[PDB]
Order: sequence, then structure tokens, then C-alpha cells
Amino acid sequence: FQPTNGVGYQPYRVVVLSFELLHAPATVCGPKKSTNLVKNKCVNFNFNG
Amino acid sequence: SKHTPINLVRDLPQGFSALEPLVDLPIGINITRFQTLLAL
Ligand SMILES: *[C@@H]1O[C@H](CO)[C@@H](O)[C@H](O)[C@H]1NC(C)=O
Ligand SMILES: *[C@@H]1O[C@H](CO)[C@@H](O)[C@H](O)[C@H]1NC(C)=O
Repeated sequence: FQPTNGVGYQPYRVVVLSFELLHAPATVCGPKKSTNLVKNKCVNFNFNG
Repeated sequence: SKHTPINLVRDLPQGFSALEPLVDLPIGINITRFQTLLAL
């Protein structure tokens, strides 16, 4: 090997993080980013679901 | 769980006291037997 190996011969690091859903607990969330909290106005609220 | 000072020993104390939740681990396993531990 060489420090400047080309594609196909150079080392290839791989991570295979796997998504699993079974009888094991399902602690799955969504892409919910926090937003400012308003008051004294008719609004659609979602606190913890 | 709950903690409360009592006076009786051989019998459970008189009174009412609710217990608050303390831990909610999602262990996701099934348990059919249990045992206590002691310090000697
Ligand atoms: C409880 O026993 C059941 C069926 O008898 C089995 O399917 C399961 O593996 C046990 N549950 C857990 C969460 O391990
Ligand atoms: C400690 O207190 C209790 C009394 O029965 C018991 O664990 C033991 O006899 C005592 N002495 C020890 C642990 O050395």
C-alpha cells in the first residue's frame, strides 16, 4: 500500500449502522427542531407529541 | 417509590401515602422471577 493509493486499492472505512425495529424498545423520533414559544394567541401547539 | 418516617415496626404504618414514579427504563425484556439482596 501507499499513503496516496488510488480509488479501488486504498483503504475503505465502512460503518454499517443498522436500523432495527422489533420487540426491543422503539425510541424513534422525527426531524423536529425547536421553535419559539408564543402566548396569548390562538396557535397550533405540540408539546411532547 | 416513596419514603416516609414511621413509628411501627412489627406492623405496617397507619396512614395513606401515594408513591411517585422514579424510573421508567425501557428494558424491553420479560421477567418471571426476582430476588432481593442483603448486606451482612
Ligand atoms: C417472555 O417469554 C416470551 C414467550 O414465552 C418470549 O417471547 C419473550 O422472549 C420473553 N420476553 C422478552 C421481552 O424477552
Ligand atoms: C451488622 O448488623 C447486623 C446485625 O445482625 C448483621 O449484619 C451483623 O450481625 C452485624 N455485624 C457485622 C455485619 O459484622
